[PDB]
This record gives sequence, structure tokens and C-alpha cells, in this order.
Amino acid sequence: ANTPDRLQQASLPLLSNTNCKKYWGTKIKDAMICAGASGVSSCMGDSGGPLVCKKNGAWTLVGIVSWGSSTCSTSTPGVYARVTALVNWVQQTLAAN
Amino acid sequence: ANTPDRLQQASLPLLSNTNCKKYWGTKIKDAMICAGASGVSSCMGDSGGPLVCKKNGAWTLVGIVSWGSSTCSTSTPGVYARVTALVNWVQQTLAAN
Amino acid sequence: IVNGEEAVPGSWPWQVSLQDKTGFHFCGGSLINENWVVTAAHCGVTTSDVVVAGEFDQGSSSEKIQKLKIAKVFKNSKYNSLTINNDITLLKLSTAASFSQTVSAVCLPSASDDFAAGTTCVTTGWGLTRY
Amino acid sequence: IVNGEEAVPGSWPWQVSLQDKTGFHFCGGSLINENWVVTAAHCGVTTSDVVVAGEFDQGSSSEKIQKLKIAKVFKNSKYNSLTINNDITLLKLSTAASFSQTVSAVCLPSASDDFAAGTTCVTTGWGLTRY
Amino acid sequence: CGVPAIQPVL
Amino acid sequence: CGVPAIQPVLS
Repeated sequence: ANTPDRLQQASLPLLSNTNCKKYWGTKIKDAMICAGASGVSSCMGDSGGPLVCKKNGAWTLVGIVSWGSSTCSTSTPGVYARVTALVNWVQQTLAAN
Repeated sequence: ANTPDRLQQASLPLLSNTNCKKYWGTKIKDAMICAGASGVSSCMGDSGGPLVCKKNGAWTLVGIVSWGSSTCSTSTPGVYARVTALVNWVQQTLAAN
Repeated sequence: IVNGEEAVPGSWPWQVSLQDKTGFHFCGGSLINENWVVTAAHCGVTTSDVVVAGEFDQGSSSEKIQKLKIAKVFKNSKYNSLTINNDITLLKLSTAASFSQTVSAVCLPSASDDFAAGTTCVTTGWGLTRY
Repeated sequence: IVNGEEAVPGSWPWQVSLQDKTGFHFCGGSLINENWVVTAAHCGVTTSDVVVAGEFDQGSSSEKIQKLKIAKVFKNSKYNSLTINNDITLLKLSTAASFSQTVSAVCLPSASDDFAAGTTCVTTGWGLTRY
Repeated sequence: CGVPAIQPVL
Repeated sequence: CGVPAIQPVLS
């Protein structure tokens, strides 16, 4: 099987939504963020996992594994839920519960 | 979770490579066959399973689940390994082992 | 399968479930013989995996299944991991499958038959029902 | 992750594994608090699924993990099951996770910060290493 | 081959 | 938040 028993990690660059559209076009919405196309790719089983960036020495959740290449091509960027675009809802939900 | 505990089935039409190319283009090779885009979709975990067609009262393996929509869109054809294209290799392998 | 339906138990007797050694289903396959299974090359099956035949429900704390060991994996040498072309692998079972009401083989076509566009076919599996 | 590498155990302390009732991993998630997990809405999580924290190896006979029950699922109402837009879900745990050296929370951004194109980021998970 | 003991229903 | 006790390596 191609399933890892141990937790995997990978380093990858963020793309602008413009660069991403070159690949996925109109499928890329405002609440989405792409990364990859650099020789690595999120694949089946990674959905829901994090995309983190270091800021002020701390790791910050920037994306949520959402969708990508059919084939998990390492030449195609993966699509992630843009946390920036959704954190107000997160913060409100926590505040109320 | 979206994982079924019970086996699922779906009826779907075979597509011509030409029509399939309308969707996937250049990605469709000779040893590939498409099916669906009719309101059903093979999804994560279906890989390697069968695509069967009735012939002379018996079920025949026409395809093997290979790849398809990123999001398992029911309006996008799934791609299958075309067994007609690969069965010579199967028969020669069985005949020798 | 998204927008499919539950199958009648044992009505797709060639349908197998491939499990890794943690016991989890990672791919589907088909019995073509008492001794062989055909699956996709992209599945990356190894001799460490197990073939489960005669299964309907994966939540069963017991059902009448056959856990079969793999003796040898026959990957098609033309499989392209970039293109995903020629996506086929053959599995030779260590222990043959006992054929029954619920375990039997699917037919194979010849290189020359034609399955015309428009033909109504069926696909089966334990894949997600929703993305 | 394709072309990734094994992480140092416990070095991504917010990483969680979501398991169904059968005991199988179907998605990842991240601890943001001792009481909440953020995941994707497309994962289709239910109060039936379990949150596993402090896990490294999914093949362990027994390891020091935390299997946390879910109290409530908060899917974002803006989630579009066709578009896959606004793909976020929050999980409120029945039992708070006990933070340690290996179980901890990730930071959340503000709606106003900018993570520029070209930034080198990191992704983690138990997803396939090859299609 | 291809003739299930339990016929497919659909 | 976001400061692992066990520092990650090469990621």
C-alpha cells in the first residue's frame, strides 16, 4: 500500500490566486489558497490537515488541506481553505460556545 | 466520515475517448477508458475496483478504477484502466505462472 | 461511489478489498481466478497486504470472509506513475480463494472486443459516498 | 504527502488523526485549543468519529495516544458541497485534550494578515506517499 | 465466470 | 500557541 504508518511533512511555497488560476481557473475562489507545484503534493488522506507558516517565531494555521490534483501530481498546486478568510467565523464560534 | 461500511454500486455509461477528451484532454491515453459524468462518480477508496459490462449473459471486466475528478464531481467522467488494451499482458502472465 | 446505492450482499462475488497490515482498506480489486486478483498498479500493493474476499460490511465484528495472503505481485512494467497509464497489477494468491455463493470470478474480455460508447455498465466499491 | 519525509515524533503537536467507528483514519485536523479541533467541512465528520492526538505511528500495537470523543460538530454554513468553498468545520470535544510536550495548539491568524506568495510553508499528514 | 450465485439487483 | 516543545526538523 502507499499508506505511511508515520507522520509525514513537506515544505512548499504559497502561490498567489492569480498564479493558481493558471492551473485551476474559475475553480479558485476567494476563500481558497494554493501551495505546492514544487515537487511535493498533499494526497489522499491529508484532507483536513494543516498548512502552517511561521510568524513571530510561532507556527500559524494558514490553510486547511482541501483538494488538489486527481493524481496528486507534484507539478500541480494543492488547494487549501484560506484560514484568513474564515477565522472571523472561527473566533465567533469559540466566543459563543 | 463519508466512508460507507457497506458495498456500493452505480450504473453508468461508457464514454468515447473523443468525448472524454472534451473534459480531460491530453491526459487520456490509449490504455484508458472513461465512464459516467451522468450523476455518479467513483471516489477515494474505489481505486483498483471494477467497471463491469454484461456480455452474453455474463459480467466482464472492462475497466479498473484509475483516477477521476478532484472533487469526485458527478458531472465529470471517471477514468479507468482499459482492460481490452491490457488483457494480452494479463493472459501471457497467467499462462506462465 | 458518490450517488450510488447499497449492493445486495454477495451479488458482486469477484469484488475484493485490499487491506494493508494495519487492517485498513486502501483499494478494491477483482478475482479473475481462484488464484489471481486484478487491481490498479497505482494501488502500490505489496506482499504485506491482504486480499479480503466475501465481504459486504467493513464494520462487521465477524462475517464470513476470506483473508488471503499475496505470494507475488505482478506490476505491469509499462505503468507510468506520472501519466497513470497502463494502470494494472496482478496479484497471485499464496492460498487460493474458496469459491462459493459469495466468492467467484469475473470474466475477462479479449483485446479485440468492443464496448461501445453509450453501453450501460456498473462500478462497485467502498469508496467515499461524498467528497 | 507525495515526496515528503517522516516528521520528528511530537514535533507537530497540534496534528490530529480523525478516525471513524471502524477505527480508521479518514482525515487530519489541528488542535487550536484543549477543547477544539479545526478540520475541513468536506471530511463529513460526525459525533461518531474520534479525534486521536499525540499519535505518530498508526501501526502501533499500543502507543501513548489520546482518543477524544466529539461533543458537537460546527460546520460553516457557507460551506458549498459542490464548489468546495469555505471548507471548514470546528469540532468541540467531549473531553478536553491534555496538553503535554507532544500535544499542543497551533496559532490562528487574524482575517487581516497577509501570507505572501512565495512564502515557504509546511503541510503534514498521513495521506498517501504515492498516488 | 461472471454469473453470480446471488444476482445483482438494479 | 505554535511553539512546539519538540522542535520540528527541516519543516
